[PDB]
Amino acid sequence: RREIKIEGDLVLGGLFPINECGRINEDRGIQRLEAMLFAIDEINKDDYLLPGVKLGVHILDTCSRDTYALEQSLEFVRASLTKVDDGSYAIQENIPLLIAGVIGGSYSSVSIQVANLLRLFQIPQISYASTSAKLSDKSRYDYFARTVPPDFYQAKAMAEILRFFNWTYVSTVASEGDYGETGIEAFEQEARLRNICIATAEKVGRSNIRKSYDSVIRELLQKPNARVVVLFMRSDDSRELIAAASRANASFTWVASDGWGAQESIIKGSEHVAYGAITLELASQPVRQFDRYFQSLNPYNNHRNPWFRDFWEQKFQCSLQNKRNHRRVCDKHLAIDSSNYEQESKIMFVVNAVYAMAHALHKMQRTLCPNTTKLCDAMKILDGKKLYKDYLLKINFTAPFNPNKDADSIVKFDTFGDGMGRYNVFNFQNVGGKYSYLKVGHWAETLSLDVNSIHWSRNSVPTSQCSDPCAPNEMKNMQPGDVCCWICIPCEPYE
Amino acid sequence: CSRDTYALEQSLEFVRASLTKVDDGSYAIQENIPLLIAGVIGGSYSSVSIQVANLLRLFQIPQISYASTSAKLSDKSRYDYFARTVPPDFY
Ligand SMILES: *[C@@H]1O[C@H](CO)[C@@H](O[C@@H]2O[C@H](CO)[C@@H](O)[C@H](O)[C@H]2NC(C)=O)[C@H](O)[C@H]1NC(C)=O
Repeated sequence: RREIKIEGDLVLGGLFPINECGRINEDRGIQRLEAMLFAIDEINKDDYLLPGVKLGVHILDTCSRDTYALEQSLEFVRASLTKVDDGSYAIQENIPLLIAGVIGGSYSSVSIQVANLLRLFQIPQISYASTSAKLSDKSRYDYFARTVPPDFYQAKAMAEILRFFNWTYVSTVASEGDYGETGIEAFEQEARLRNICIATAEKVGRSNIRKSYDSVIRELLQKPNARVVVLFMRSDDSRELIAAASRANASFTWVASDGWGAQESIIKGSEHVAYGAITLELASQPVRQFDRYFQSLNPYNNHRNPWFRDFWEQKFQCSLQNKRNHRRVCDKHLAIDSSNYEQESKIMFVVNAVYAMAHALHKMQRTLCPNTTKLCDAMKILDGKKLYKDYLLKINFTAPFNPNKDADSIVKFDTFGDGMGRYNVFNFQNVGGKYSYLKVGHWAETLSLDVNSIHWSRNSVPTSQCSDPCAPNEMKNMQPGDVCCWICIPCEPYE
Repeated sequence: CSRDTYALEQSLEFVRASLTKVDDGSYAIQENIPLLIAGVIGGSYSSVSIQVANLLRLFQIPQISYASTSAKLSDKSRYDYFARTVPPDFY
């Protein structure tokens, strides 16, 4: 098992989808991990926020799998269990560092398992990308918080997106799991609220053979009238479904979600099959300081990561001197600046999370041990319950880069420990052949799309809507075998 | 102690064996090695049974109550590995 363990006065837990158990995640995982460690270094180098407290880290692979993430969550937990616990001469083995607070994120299912295992140890947990509405509940997940808004706000944004184009008749597909099911249920409720019908609902499983996805594709083609499919999937399932839909001679205008996000590697090599896609993302503002820090990184100056070598040899497809015969050997001048490095949108969220935790600790330090800037007897024992309930949940500090224009500088949690609901909408339009996303609008509660800048798939507004609003006042509506939508029959003038 | 927190600590005492094997002394590290529990009989007060069931769910260790009649434990979602020879409370 590969880990990161940097010791200090206090240590934060690190949960990321570094691997996909499979292959290394290139954007979601490693950029977020580097950002977290960068913020940790900034904390351990500054002088106004925990100056005398050196903040360490313990970061572990999740593989986007419940059982595996649970095993490294148990690795986090071992520290509190070993406290009550001998040896003939000296028994060290591994010394599990006492985690002050776990910055645990990635998908919703992993975060829910981590919250379940950490609630029993009253260890605070801050997420950065998990957005399931289930985690808003405090009955089972009281000690869970996150700087991202819950799922049902995103579902409401999706329903508004649908009703802006009058897409009354749409299909939808979600990933079989807690996140996909919960979010798609919320979005379907919003759709029935806005009188926006649905065609089909399909589930593919968090991990499945390439038999479910093509069946879902055939189901989506079983209703040609519905040119719009609402996709609410996790990132890996989105990748698999896009690959499957490209396998068949098919295309659509995919209404995507946060799991799709502004991700490029998900659609890698498959621009056409998802060209008119509409994707929502939790709006943010990237950090230039992290940009320069991350670009300054090299495998020679980065021994802090067990994966950075494999990350480099995957992203650039060139092997180091380890083998030198698989594909190629990296030149000595390889870099990141001009290369295809678009830092993930959800980086600053990650960073904010850590700082929130840091500030909480700072406030707790200013309360438990205000006489000195030390981890004295009052503070050397972590009061996770009190830390979470009195410092974490109530944290009101300006954004780390309020010098940059940010009306939403205040990181203010709701009563349930969630962030502001403020989203960006993207379409995968063409710019230069190797085209990418760019912002087509923003949303707080009222849409701000721009139809002109959409540049749709079939060079035209998708008319995924079914026949017409039947207007029974002049022609009544009937559903012979078409339960979804209606067909009009001109009512008699004498009836 | 008919308490959630104290029974939770002894539940940890149950649990602080699984993480031991996966975890190197100078000569030996063995004072009182806890044993992995094939199955836990834990019951009486409902809150205690719920907390112990939450802890055991993460370890697929079956837990059988003997008196906790709470219908909340009837929920097999978060109390999957739970069982009880006592009927639920709605009766
Ligand atoms: C969605 O449907 C509504 C009405 O059902 C459209 O609203 C009208 O559209 C006509 C042209 O089709 C305009 O002349 C009117 O100004 C609109 N009136 C009202 C009260 O809305 C709406 O345009 C449709 N949205 C899109 C993108 O086509």
